Amino acid sequence: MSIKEMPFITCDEFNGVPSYMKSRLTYNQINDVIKEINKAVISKYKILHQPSVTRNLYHRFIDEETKDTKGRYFIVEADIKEFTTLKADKKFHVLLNILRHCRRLSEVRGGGLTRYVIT
Repeated sequence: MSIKEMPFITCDEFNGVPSYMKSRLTYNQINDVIKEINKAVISKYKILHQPSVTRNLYHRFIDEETKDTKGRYFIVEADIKEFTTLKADKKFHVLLNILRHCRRLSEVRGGGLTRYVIT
């Protein structure tokens, strides 16, 4: 089964990112983080497309689905911690600002929960 993935940002894209957003981040660090996010997305949808601790993950996934979330691909901050070596902390969030800026993902909120939908 095919699963949507977020592409690396390009150098020109990186170059165009407003300097302040970039700050500490190098080009490679950003795409390093994209790599981990895709890993989190992949892992989630394999589970969804799967026929036991993994299976209470499945229900949390269902539970998070929204009118606005549709048949779209998404993850939430807990997914990072669950599937990757990334920490969903402060730098992850600076990074998020870049990912959003480059239209790589969007933030969906509702039910007191922030979902990250793959653009």
